[PDB]
Amino acid sequence: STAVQDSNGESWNTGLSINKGESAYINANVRYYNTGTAPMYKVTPTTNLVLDGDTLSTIKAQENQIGNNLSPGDTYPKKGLSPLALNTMDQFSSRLIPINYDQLKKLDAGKQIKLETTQVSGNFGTKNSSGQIVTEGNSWSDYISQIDSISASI
Amino acid sequence: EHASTDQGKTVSRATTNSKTESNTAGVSVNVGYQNGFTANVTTNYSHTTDNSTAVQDSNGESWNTGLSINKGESAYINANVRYYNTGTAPMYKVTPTTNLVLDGDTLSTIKAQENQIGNNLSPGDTYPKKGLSPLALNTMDQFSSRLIPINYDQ
Amino acid sequence: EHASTDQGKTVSRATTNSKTESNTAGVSVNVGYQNGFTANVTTNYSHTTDN
Amino acid sequence: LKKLDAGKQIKLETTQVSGNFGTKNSSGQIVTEGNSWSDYISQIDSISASI
Amino acid sequence: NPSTGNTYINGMYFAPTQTNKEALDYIQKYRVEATLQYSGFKDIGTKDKEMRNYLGDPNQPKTNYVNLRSYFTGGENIMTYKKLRIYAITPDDRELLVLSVD
Amino acid sequence: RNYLGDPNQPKTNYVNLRSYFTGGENIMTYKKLRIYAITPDDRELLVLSVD
Repeated sequence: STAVQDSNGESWNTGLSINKGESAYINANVRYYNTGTAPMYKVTPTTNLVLDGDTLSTIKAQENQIGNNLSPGDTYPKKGLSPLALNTMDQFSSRLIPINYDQLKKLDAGKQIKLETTQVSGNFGTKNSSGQIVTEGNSWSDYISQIDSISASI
Repeated sequence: EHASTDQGKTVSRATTNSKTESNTAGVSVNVGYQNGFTANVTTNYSHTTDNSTAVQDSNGESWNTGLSINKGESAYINANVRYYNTGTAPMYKVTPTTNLVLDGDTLSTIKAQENQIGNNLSPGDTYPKKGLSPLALNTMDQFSSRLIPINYDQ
Repeated sequence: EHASTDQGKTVSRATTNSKTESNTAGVSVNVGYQNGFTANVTTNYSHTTDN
Repeated sequence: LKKLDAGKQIKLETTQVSGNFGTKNSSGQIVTEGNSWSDYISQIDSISASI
Repeated sequence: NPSTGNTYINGMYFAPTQTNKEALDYIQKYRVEATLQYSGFKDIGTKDKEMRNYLGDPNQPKTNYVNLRSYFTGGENIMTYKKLRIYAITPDDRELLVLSVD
Repeated sequence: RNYLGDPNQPKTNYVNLRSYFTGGENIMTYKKLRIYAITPDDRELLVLSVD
Protein backbone atom coordinates (compact mmCIF):
# COMPACT_ATOMS: atom_id res chain seq x y z
CA SER A 1 0.00 0.00 0.00
CA THR A 2 0.91 3.67 -0.30
CA ALA A 3 -0.93 6.69 1.08
CA VAL A 4 -0.30 10.43 0.81
CA GLN A 5 -2.02 12.77 3.26
CA ASP A 6 -2.09 16.55 2.77
CA SER A 7 -3.29 18.74 5.64
CA ASN A 8 -3.59 22.39 6.53
CA GLY A 9 -5.19 24.09 9.51
CA GLU A 10 -5.38 27.47 11.21
CA SER A 11 -5.87 28.67 14.76
CA TRP A 12 -6.95 31.76 16.67
CA ASN A 13 -6.03 32.48 20.29
CA THR A 14 -7.10 35.37 22.50
CA GLY A 15 -5.57 35.93 25.92
CA LEU A 16 -6.02 38.19 28.91
CA SER A 17 -3.70 38.49 31.91
CA ILE A 18 -4.65 40.37 35.08
CA ASN A 19 -2.60 41.50 38.07
CA LYS A 20 -4.58 41.27 41.29
CA GLY A 21 -2.22 43.58 43.16
CA GLU A 22 -2.30 46.48 40.69
CA SER A 23 -5.42 45.97 38.59
CA ALA A 24 -5.89 49.62 37.65
CA TYR A 25 -4.36 53.08 37.95
CA ILE A 26 -6.39 56.06 39.11
CA ASN A 27 -6.09 59.67 38.00
CA ALA A 28 -7.71 62.47 39.99
CA ASN A 29 -8.41 65.85 38.39
CA VAL A 30 -8.24 68.37 41.23
CA ARG A 31 -8.22 72.11 41.85
CA TYR A 32 -7.00 74.29 44.72
CA TYR A 33 -8.68 77.34 46.21
CA ASN A 34 -7.83 80.01 48.77
CA THR A 35 -10.46 81.51 51.07
CA GLY A 36 -8.11 83.27 53.49
CA THR A 37 -6.57 86.72 53.74
CA ALA A 38 -3.05 86.03 52.47
CA PRO A 39 -1.58 84.38 49.38
CA MET A 40 0.24 81.08 49.48
CA TYR A 41 3.37 80.48 47.41
CA LYS A 42 4.47 77.01 46.31
CA VAL A 43 1.20 75.34 47.29
CA THR A 44 1.80 71.67 48.20
CA PRO A 45 -1.30 69.86 49.50
CA THR A 46 -1.54 66.34 50.89
CA THR A 47 -4.67 64.38 50.04
CA ASN A 48 -6.35 61.13 51.03
CA LEU A 49 -8.08 58.93 48.46
CA VAL A 50 -10.86 56.96 50.16
CA LEU A 51 -13.04 54.21 48.69
CA ASP A 52 -15.24 52.98 51.55
CA GLY A 53 -13.32 53.42 54.80
CA ASP A 54 -10.05 52.34 53.28
CA THR A 55 -7.61 55.11 52.46
CA LEU A 56 -6.07 54.01 49.18
CA SER A 57 -3.25 56.54 49.18
CA THR A 58 -2.07 59.79 50.68
CA ILE A 59 -0.01 61.75 48.18
CA LYS A 60 1.94 64.93 48.74
CA ALA A 61 1.96 66.97 45.55
CA GLN A 62 5.12 66.76 43.45
CA GLU A 63 6.69 69.31 41.10
CA ASN A 64 4.03 68.64 38.46
CA GLN A 65 1.18 69.43 40.87
CA ILE A 66 2.55 72.43 42.80
CA GLY A 67 0.82 75.78 42.39
CA ASN A 68 3.19 78.72 42.34
CA ASN A 69 0.76 81.49 43.31
CA LEU A 70 -2.66 81.31 44.92
CA SER A 71 -4.22 84.59 45.98
CA PRO A 72 -7.27 84.91 48.24
CA GLY A 73 -10.38 84.12 46.24
CA ASP A 74 -8.33 82.72 43.37
CA THR A 75 -7.93 79.10 42.30
CA TYR A 76 -5.16 76.96 40.81
CA PRO A 77 -5.47 76.34 37.93
CA LYS A 78 -7.15 79.70 37.38
CA LYS A 79 -10.82 79.99 36.53
CA GLY A 80 -11.26 79.15 32.87
CA LEU A 81 -8.55 76.47 32.81
CA SER A 82 -8.93 72.75 33.27
CA PRO A 83 -8.22 70.81 36.48
CA LEU A 84 -4.76 69.43 37.07
CA ALA A 85 -4.03 65.71 37.01
CA LEU A 86 -2.84 63.99 40.19
CA ASN A 87 -1.70 60.67 38.77
CA THR A 88 1.62 59.80 40.43
CA MET A 89 2.48 58.58 43.91
CA ASP A 90 6.24 58.81 44.44
CA GLN A 91 8.61 61.71 44.94
CA PHE A 92 9.82 62.03 41.34
CA SER A 93 6.50 61.55 39.49
CA SER A 94 7.63 58.22 38.06
CA ARG A 95 5.14 55.77 39.62
CA LEU A 96 1.37 55.61 39.14
CA ILE A 97 -1.32 55.14 41.79
CA PRO A 98 -2.49 51.49 41.89
CA ILE A 99 -5.61 49.78 43.23
CA ASN A 100 -6.54 46.17 43.99
CA TYR A 101 -8.83 43.76 42.21
CA ASP A 102 -11.49 44.19 44.90
CA GLN A 103 -11.16 47.96 44.86
CA LEU A 104 -11.53 47.92 41.08
CA LYS A 105 -14.64 45.75 41.47
CA LYS A 106 -15.99 48.35 43.89
CA LEU A 107 -15.25 51.12 41.41
CA ASP A 108 -17.31 49.61 38.60
CA ALA A 109 -20.13 48.76 40.99
CA GLY A 110 -20.68 52.53 41.10
CA LYS A 111 -18.83 53.45 44.30
CA GLN A 112 -17.08 56.81 44.34
CA ILE A 113 -13.58 57.77 45.46
CA LYS A 114 -13.49 60.73 47.85
CA LEU A 115 -10.63 63.22 48.06
CA GLU A 116 -9.74 64.76 51.43
CA THR A 117 -7.04 67.38 51.85
CA THR A 118 -5.29 66.69 55.16
CA GLN A 119 -2.77 69.56 55.12
CA VAL A 120 -1.24 72.14 52.79
CA SER A 121 2.35 73.39 52.65
CA GLY A 122 3.26 76.82 51.34
CA ASN A 123 5.41 79.88 51.74
CA PHE A 124 4.85 83.54 52.54
CA GLY A 125 6.76 86.56 51.27
CA THR A 126 9.00 88.82 53.34
CA LYS A 127 11.64 91.41 52.50
CA ASN A 128 15.36 90.76 52.93
CA SER A 129 18.00 93.44 53.57
CA SER A 130 17.17 94.71 50.07
CA GLY A 131 13.75 95.69 48.74
CA GLN A 132 13.39 92.18 47.38
CA ILE A 133 10.63 89.72 48.20
CA VAL A 134 11.86 86.28 49.27
CA THR A 135 9.58 83.30 49.87
CA GLU A 136 12.08 80.45 50.25
CA GLY A 137 12.30 79.18 53.80
CA ASN A 138 9.20 81.08 54.92
CA SER A 139 6.95 78.15 55.75
CA TRP A 140 3.36 78.70 56.87
CA SER A 141 3.49 75.56 59.03
CA ASP A 142 5.62 77.43 61.55
CA TYR A 143 2.62 79.66 62.22
CA ILE A 144 -0.43 77.46 61.64
CA SER A 145 -0.33 75.92 65.13
CA GLN A 146 0.35 79.24 66.85
CA ILE A 147 -2.33 81.17 64.95
CA ASP A 148 -4.91 78.45 65.56
CA SER A 149 -4.25 78.39 69.32
CA ILE A 150 -4.93 82.05 70.16
CA SER A 151 -7.68 82.74 67.64
CA ALA A 152 -11.35 82.16 66.93
CA SER A 153 -12.37 80.93 63.49
CA ILE A 154 -15.23 82.70 61.69
CA GLU B 1 -1.16 37.16 41.76
CA HIS B 2 -1.28 36.97 37.98
CA ALA B 3 -4.41 35.39 36.49
CA SER B 4 -4.83 34.38 32.85
CA THR B 5 -7.71 33.28 30.63
CA ASP B 6 -6.83 31.99 27.17
CA GLN B 7 -9.29 30.61 24.64
CA GLY B 8 -8.50 29.16 21.23
CA LYS B 9 -10.24 27.86 18.13
CA THR B 10 -8.81 25.53 15.49
CA VAL B 11 -10.01 24.47 12.03
CA SER B 12 -8.24 21.73 10.09
CA ARG B 13 -8.71 19.82 6.84
CA ALA B 14 -6.91 16.66 5.69
CA THR B 15 -7.10 14.64 2.46
CA THR B 16 -5.70 11.14 1.95
CA ASN B 17 -5.22 9.17 -1.26
CA SER B 18 -4.28 5.51 -0.89
CA LYS B 19 -3.51 2.75 -3.38
CA THR B 20 -3.12 -0.94 -2.52
CA GLU B 21 -2.00 -3.90 -4.64
CA SER B 22 -2.62 -7.40 -3.31
CA ASN B 23 -1.69 -10.80 -4.74
CA THR B 24 -2.91 -14.19 -3.56
CA ALA B 25 -2.02 -17.80 -4.34
CA GLY B 26 -3.31 -20.98 -2.76
CA VAL B 27 -3.73 -24.72 -3.15
CA SER B 28 -6.74 -26.72 -1.97
CA VAL B 29 -6.58 -30.52 -1.76
CA ASN B 30 -9.79 -32.53 -1.43
CA VAL B 31 -10.26 -36.26 -0.89
CA GLY B 32 -13.56 -37.96 -0.25
CA TYR B 33 -16.10 -40.64 -1.05
CA GLN B 34 -19.21 -40.14 -3.18
CA ASN B 35 -20.41 -43.28 -4.99
CA GLY B 36 -16.70 -44.06 -5.10
CA PHE B 37 -13.42 -42.51 -4.09
CA THR B 38 -12.69 -38.99 -5.32
CA ALA B 39 -9.84 -36.47 -5.26
CA ASN B 40 -9.30 -32.87 -6.37
CA VAL B 41 -6.53 -30.29 -6.43
CA THR B 42 -7.40 -26.61 -6.92
CA THR B 43 -4.79 -23.96 -7.67
CA ASN B 44 -5.99 -20.36 -7.54
CA TYR B 45 -4.30 -16.99 -7.83
CA SER B 46 -5.90 -13.57 -7.56
CA HIS B 47 -4.92 -9.91 -7.93
CA THR B 48 -6.70 -6.99 -6.26
CA THR B 49 -6.15 -3.25 -6.69
CA ASP B 50 -8.07 -0.59 -4.77
CA ASN B 51 -7.93 3.21 -4.70
CA SER B 52 -9.30 5.11 -1.71
CA THR B 53 -9.79 8.78 -0.90
CA ALA B 54 -10.80 10.36 2.40
CA VAL B 55 -11.48 13.96 3.43
CA GLN B 56 -11.49 14.85 7.13
CA ASP B 57 -12.80 18.19 8.41
CA SER B 58 -12.14 19.13 12.04
CA ASN B 59 -12.61 22.06 14.38
CA GLY B 60 -12.02 22.36 18.10
CA GLU B 61 -11.79 24.98 20.83
CA SER B 62 -9.93 25.29 24.11
CA TRP B 63 -10.08 27.21 27.37
CA ASN B 64 -7.10 27.75 29.68
CA THR B 65 -6.99 29.46 33.07
CA GLY B 66 -3.71 30.16 34.82
CA LEU B 67 -2.47 31.50 38.13
CA SER B 68 1.12 32.41 39.03
CA ILE B 69 2.23 33.15 42.59
CA ASN B 70 5.42 34.66 43.99
CA LYS B 71 6.39 33.07 47.29
CA GLY B 72 8.73 35.92 48.22
CA GLU B 73 6.24 38.77 47.76
CA SER B 74 2.80 37.17 47.86
CA ALA B 75 0.93 40.29 49.01
CA TYR B 76 1.34 43.97 49.80
CA ILE B 77 0.05 45.46 53.04
CA ASN B 78 -1.40 48.91 53.61
CA ALA B 79 -1.79 50.32 57.11
CA ASN B 80 -4.20 53.17 57.83
CA VAL B 81 -2.71 55.04 60.78
CA ARG B 82 -3.18 58.23 62.79
CA TYR B 83 -0.89 60.29 65.01
CA TYR B 84 -1.72 61.95 68.31
CA ASN B 85 -0.01 64.32 70.74
CA THR B 86 -0.54 64.07 74.50
CA GLY B 87 2.30 66.36 75.59
CA THR B 88 2.67 70.05 76.34
CA ALA B 89 4.32 71.26 73.13
CA PRO B 90 3.56 70.95 69.42
CA MET B 91 5.66 68.90 67.05
CA TYR B 92 6.47 70.14 63.55
CA LYS B 93 7.29 67.78 60.69
CA VAL B 94 6.18 64.65 62.54
CA THR B 95 8.10 61.59 61.29
CA PRO B 96 7.38 58.38 63.22
CA THR B 97 9.04 54.99 62.85
CA THR B 98 6.81 51.95 63.23
CA ASN B 99 7.16 48.19 63.52
CA LEU B 100 4.74 45.84 61.78
CA VAL B 101 4.54 42.58 63.74
CA LEU B 102 2.71 39.38 62.80
CA ASP B 103 3.53 36.86 65.55
CA GLY B 104 6.98 37.67 66.91
CA ASP B 105 8.38 38.47 63.51
CA THR B 106 8.78 42.14 62.70
CA LEU B 107 7.79 42.37 59.05
CA SER B 108 9.08 45.89 58.50
CA THR B 109 10.13 49.06 60.25
CA ILE B 110 9.29 52.09 58.13
CA LYS B 111 10.22 55.69 58.75
CA ALA B 112 7.51 57.95 57.36
CA GLN B 113 8.23 59.53 53.98
CA GLU B 114 7.02 62.83 52.51
CA ASN B 115 3.55 61.39 51.90
CA GLN B 116 3.12 60.40 55.56
CA ILE B 117 4.66 63.39 57.39
CA GLY B 118 2.39 65.56 59.51
CA ASN B 119 3.24 69.24 59.35
CA ASN B 120 1.60 70.39 62.60
CA LEU B 121 0.47 68.41 65.62
CA SER B 122 -0.64 70.40 68.65
CA PRO B 123 -1.20 68.93 72.12
CA GLY B 124 -4.49 67.09 72.17
CA ASP B 125 -4.78 67.23 68.38
CA THR B 126 -4.37 64.41 65.88
CA TYR B 127 -3.03 64.04 62.34
CA PRO B 128 -5.10 63.77 60.24
CA LYS B 129 -7.42 66.00 62.23
CA LYS B 130 -10.57 64.68 63.87
CA GLY B 131 -13.21 64.26 61.19
CA LEU B 132 -10.78 63.19 58.47
CA SER B 133 -9.80 59.69 57.44
CA PRO B 134 -6.61 57.87 58.46
CA LEU B 135 -3.54 58.19 56.31
CA ALA B 136 -2.18 55.29 54.28
CA LEU B 137 1.26 53.88 55.10
CA ASN B 138 1.85 51.72 52.05
CA THR B 139 5.46 52.27 50.94
CA MET B 140 8.76 51.10 52.37
CA ASP B 141 11.60 52.97 50.68
CA GLN B 142 12.84 56.54 50.89
CA PHE B 143 11.06 57.90 47.81
CA SER B 144 7.66 56.20 48.21
CA SER B 145 8.23 54.02 45.16
CA ARG B 146 8.24 50.50 46.65
CA LEU B 147 5.41 48.68 48.41
CA ILE B 148 5.56 46.63 51.62
CA PRO B 149 5.73 42.89 50.82
CA ILE B 150 4.98 39.75 52.83
CA ASN B 151 5.76 36.05 52.37
CA TYR B 152 3.56 33.14 51.43
CA ASP B 153 3.55 31.89 55.02
CA GLN B 154 2.82 35.34 56.39
CA GLU C 1 10.03 31.01 43.91
CA HIS C 2 7.35 31.33 41.24
CA ALA C 3 4.59 28.71 41.34
CA SER C 4 2.02 28.16 38.60
CA THR C 5 -1.21 26.18 38.23
CA ASP C 6 -2.72 25.95 34.75
CA GLN C 7 -5.81 23.97 33.81
CA GLY C 8 -7.30 23.56 30.36
CA LYS C 9 -10.32 22.06 28.63
CA THR C 10 -10.63 21.07 24.97
CA VAL C 11 -13.60 20.08 22.79
CA SER C 12 -13.09 18.79 19.26
CA ARG C 13 -15.22 17.38 16.45
CA ALA C 14 -14.04 15.62 13.27
CA THR C 15 -15.92 14.23 10.26
CA THR C 16 -14.48 11.90 7.63
CA ASN C 17 -15.92 10.85 4.27
CA SER C 18 -14.13 8.04 2.44
CA LYS C 19 -14.68 6.35 -0.90
CA THR C 20 -12.93 3.18 -2.08
CA GLU C 21 -12.93 1.42 -5.46
CA SER C 22 -11.57 -2.12 -5.65
CA ASN C 23 -11.11 -4.45 -8.62
CA THR C 24 -10.29 -8.15 -8.52
CA ALA C 25 -9.35 -10.77 -11.09
CA GLY C 26 -8.35 -14.38 -10.58
CA VAL C 27 -7.99 -17.78 -12.19
CA SER C 28 -8.70 -21.10 -10.47
CA VAL C 29 -7.53 -24.38 -12.02
CA ASN C 30 -8.97 -27.67 -10.79
CA VAL C 31 -8.00 -31.24 -11.71
CA GLY C 32 -9.37 -34.34 -10.09
CA TYR C 33 -10.98 -37.75 -10.31
CA GLN C 34 -14.68 -38.45 -9.82
CA ASN C 35 -15.99 -41.48 -11.71
CA GLY C 36 -13.38 -40.43 -14.25
CA PHE C 37 -10.84 -37.70 -14.78
CA THR C 38 -12.07 -34.10 -14.57
CA ALA C 39 -10.72 -30.59 -15.10
CA ASN C 40 -12.00 -27.03 -14.68
CA VAL C 41 -10.81 -23.48 -15.23
CA THR C 42 -12.64 -20.61 -13.53
CA THR C 43 -12.04 -16.97 -14.43
CA ASN C 44 -13.64 -14.40 -12.14
CA TYR C 45 -13.52 -10.62 -11.89
CA SER C 46 -15.24 -8.42 -9.33
CA HIS C 47 -15.73 -4.72 -8.62
CA THR C 48 -16.48 -3.24 -5.19
CA THR C 49 -17.31 0.35 -4.24
CA ASP C 50 -17.91 1.52 -0.67
CA ASN C 51 -18.70 4.88 0.90
CA LEU D 1 -6.15 55.98 22.29
CA LYS D 2 -9.47 55.01 20.71
CA LYS D 3 -10.57 58.63 21.08
CA LEU D 4 -7.35 59.83 19.46
CA ASP D 5 -7.82 57.82 16.27
CA ALA D 6 -11.49 58.78 16.10
CA GLY D 7 -10.17 62.25 15.25
CA LYS D 8 -10.33 63.95 18.65
CA GLN D 9 -7.61 66.47 19.42
CA ILE D 10 -5.46 66.94 22.51
CA LYS D 11 -5.40 70.51 23.82
CA LEU D 12 -2.44 72.07 25.61
CA GLU D 13 -3.06 74.62 28.37
CA THR D 14 -0.26 76.43 30.18
CA THR D 15 -1.31 76.80 33.81
CA GLN D 16 1.74 78.67 35.14
CA VAL D 17 5.32 79.57 34.21
CA SER D 18 8.39 79.73 36.43
CA GLY D 19 11.35 81.95 35.66
CA ASN D 20 14.00 84.27 37.00
CA PHE D 21 14.86 87.94 36.65
CA GLY D 22 18.28 89.57 36.66
CA THR D 23 19.65 91.87 39.35
CA LYS D 24 23.12 93.14 40.23
CA ASN D 25 25.07 91.84 43.23
CA SER D 26 27.72 93.81 45.14
CA SER D 27 29.77 93.64 41.92
CA GLY D 28 28.70 94.78 38.46
CA GLN D 29 27.60 91.23 37.76
CA ILE D 30 24.12 90.09 36.76
CA VAL D 31 22.73 87.24 38.86
CA THR D 32 19.47 85.45 38.12
CA GLU D 33 19.61 82.52 40.54
CA GLY D 34 17.12 82.85 43.37
CA ASN D 35 15.27 85.74 41.71
CA SER D 36 11.92 84.08 41.14
CA TRP D 37 9.12 85.90 39.34
CA SER D 38 6.50 84.04 41.39
CA ASP D 39 7.36 86.22 44.38
CA TYR D 40 5.98 89.18 42.43
CA ILE D 41 3.25 87.75 40.21
CA SER D 42 0.59 87.86 42.94
CA GLN D 43 1.60 91.32 44.15
CA ILE D 44 1.79 92.86 40.66
CA ASP D 45 -1.56 91.37 39.69
CA SER D 46 -3.31 92.74 42.78
CA ILE D 47 -2.54 96.45 42.37
CA SER D 48 -2.62 96.67 38.58
CA ALA D 49 -4.95 96.76 35.60
CA SER D 50 -4.23 94.47 32.65
CA ILE D 51 -4.30 95.96 29.14
CA ASN E 1 -27.66 20.17 31.54
CA PRO E 2 -27.39 17.77 28.57
CA SER E 3 -28.63 14.93 30.78
CA THR E 4 -31.97 16.63 31.43
CA GLY E 5 -32.89 19.86 29.69
CA ASN E 6 -33.21 22.02 32.79
CA THR E 7 -31.31 25.26 31.91
CA TYR E 8 -30.39 26.76 35.25
CA ILE E 9 -29.58 30.48 35.46
CA ASN E 10 -26.04 31.83 35.82
CA GLY E 11 -26.73 35.56 35.76
CA MET E 12 -28.84 38.27 34.19
CA TYR E 13 -27.80 41.08 31.87
CA PHE E 14 -29.73 44.31 31.58
CA ALA E 15 -29.55 45.67 28.07
CA PRO E 16 -27.94 49.02 27.18
CA THR E 17 -30.41 51.17 25.27
CA GLN E 18 -30.27 54.73 24.02
CA THR E 19 -32.24 55.91 27.06
CA ASN E 20 -31.29 53.93 30.20
CA LYS E 21 -27.63 54.92 30.52
CA GLU E 22 -28.36 57.18 33.49
CA ALA E 23 -30.87 55.02 35.37
CA LEU E 24 -28.62 51.96 35.12
CA ASP E 25 -25.60 53.88 36.40
CA TYR E 26 -27.77 54.98 39.31
CA ILE E 27 -28.43 51.47 40.62
CA GLN E 28 -25.96 49.33 42.51
CA LYS E 29 -26.65 46.44 44.85
CA TYR E 30 -29.40 44.25 43.45
CA ARG E 31 -31.26 41.92 45.82
CA VAL E 32 -32.50 38.54 44.60
CA GLU E 33 -35.06 35.99 45.76
CA ALA E 34 -34.81 32.83 43.68
CA THR E 35 -35.98 29.22 43.62
CA LEU E 36 -33.08 26.91 44.38
CA GLN E 37 -33.06 23.31 43.20
CA TYR E 38 -33.31 21.47 46.53
CA SER E 39 -34.32 24.32 48.79
CA GLY E 40 -37.37 26.36 47.89
CA PHE E 41 -38.06 29.97 47.12
CA LYS E 42 -35.91 32.11 49.39
CA ASP E 43 -33.88 35.28 49.74
CA ILE E 44 -30.33 34.68 48.57
CA GLY E 45 -28.69 37.95 49.49
CA THR E 46 -27.71 41.40 48.23
CA LYS E 47 -24.47 41.84 46.28
CA ASP E 48 -23.24 44.73 44.16
CA LYS E 49 -23.57 44.77 40.39
CA GLU E 50 -20.82 43.54 38.10
CA MET E 51 -20.78 45.46 34.76
CA ARG E 52 -19.88 42.89 32.11
CA ASN E 53 -20.05 43.31 28.35
CA TYR E 54 -23.56 42.80 27.03
CA LEU E 55 -24.14 39.13 26.09
CA GLY E 56 -20.38 38.56 26.20
CA ASP E 57 -19.88 40.31 22.86
CA PRO E 58 -16.59 42.26 23.06
CA ASN E 59 -18.08 44.94 20.81
CA GLN E 60 -21.09 45.60 23.02
CA PRO E 61 -20.85 48.01 25.98
CA LYS E 62 -20.59 47.04 29.62
CA THR E 63 -23.85 46.94 31.57
CA ASN E 64 -25.45 45.89 34.83
CA TYR E 65 -24.98 42.17 35.41
CA VAL E 66 -26.43 40.21 38.32
CA ASN E 67 -24.01 37.34 38.93
CA LEU E 68 -26.35 34.86 40.60
CA ARG E 69 -23.51 32.40 41.13
CA SER E 70 -22.09 34.79 43.74
CA TYR E 71 -25.21 35.06 45.90
CA PHE E 72 -25.97 33.05 49.04
CA THR E 73 -26.97 29.79 47.48
CA GLY E 74 -25.48 26.62 48.87
CA GLY E 75 -23.97 25.92 45.50
CA GLU E 76 -27.46 24.93 44.35
CA ASN E 77 -28.71 25.74 40.88
CA ILE E 78 -31.27 28.46 40.25
CA MET E 79 -34.32 27.14 38.46
CA THR E 80 -35.76 28.43 35.20
CA TYR E 81 -39.49 29.00 34.75
CA LYS E 82 -39.89 29.25 38.53
CA LYS E 83 -40.43 32.17 40.90
CA LEU E 84 -37.62 34.71 40.51
CA ARG E 85 -37.53 38.23 41.95
CA ILE E 86 -34.79 40.83 41.47
CA TYR E 87 -34.94 44.08 43.43
CA ALA E 88 -32.93 47.17 42.49
CA ILE E 89 -31.75 49.08 45.56
CA THR E 90 -31.25 52.82 45.24
CA PRO E 91 -28.62 54.78 47.20
CA ASP E 92 -31.57 55.80 49.41
CA ASP E 93 -32.03 52.09 50.30
CA ARG E 94 -35.37 52.24 48.49
CA GLU E 95 -35.85 48.95 46.64
CA LEU E 96 -37.99 48.37 43.55
CA LEU E 97 -39.07 45.19 41.78
CA VAL E 98 -37.38 45.33 38.37
CA LEU E 99 -37.77 41.72 37.25
CA SER E 100 -40.51 39.21 38.06
CA VAL E 101 -40.75 35.59 36.90
CA ASP E 102 -43.35 33.02 37.97
CA ARG F 1 -8.95 49.85 10.88
CA ASN F 2 -6.70 48.66 8.06
CA TYR F 3 -8.54 48.52 4.75
CA LEU F 4 -10.10 45.06 4.22
CA GLY F 5 -7.90 43.70 7.01
CA ASP F 6 -4.83 43.68 4.77
CA PRO F 7 -1.83 44.68 6.93
CA ASN F 8 -0.28 46.42 3.92
CA GLN F 9 -3.27 48.67 3.28
CA PRO F 10 -3.69 51.96 5.16
CA LYS F 11 -6.06 52.59 8.03
CA THR F 12 -9.42 54.12 7.14
CA ASN F 13 -12.86 54.97 8.45
CA TYR F 14 -14.61 51.86 9.72
CA VAL F 15 -18.18 51.72 11.02
CA ASN F 16 -18.24 48.89 13.56
CA LEU F 17 -21.93 48.00 13.44
CA ARG F 18 -21.47 45.38 16.16
CA SER F 19 -20.90 48.23 18.64
CA TYR F 20 -24.12 50.14 17.93
CA PHE F 21 -27.37 49.89 19.88
CA THR F 22 -28.67 46.63 18.56
CA GLY F 23 -29.94 44.08 21.03
CA GLY F 24 -27.31 41.69 19.83
CA GLU F 25 -29.46 41.18 16.72
CA ASN F 26 -27.92 40.73 13.30
CA ILE F 27 -28.01 43.46 10.68
CA MET F 28 -29.65 42.29 7.48
CA THR F 29 -28.14 42.39 4.01
CA TYR F 30 -30.12 43.61 1.00
CA LYS F 31 -32.45 45.52 3.34
CA LYS F 32 -32.82 49.20 4.20
CA LEU F 33 -29.52 50.58 5.53
CA ARG F 34 -28.65 54.24 6.09
CA ILE F 35 -25.32 55.63 7.29
CA TYR F 36 -25.03 59.34 8.10
CA ALA F 37 -21.70 61.15 8.40
CA ILE F 38 -21.79 63.82 11.10
CA THR F 39 -19.52 66.84 10.69
CA PRO F 40 -17.97 68.73 13.62
CA ASP F 41 -20.75 71.27 12.95
CA ASP F 42 -23.29 68.53 13.79
CA ARG F 43 -24.43 68.70 10.17
CA GLU F 44 -25.22 65.17 9.00
CA LEU F 45 -25.15 63.88 5.43
CA LEU F 46 -26.34 60.61 3.89
CA VAL F 47 -23.17 58.89 2.67
CA LEU F 48 -24.47 55.35 2.13
CA SER F 49 -27.95 54.17 1.14
CA VAL F 50 -29.14 50.58 0.68
CA ASP F 51 -32.69 49.42 -0.02
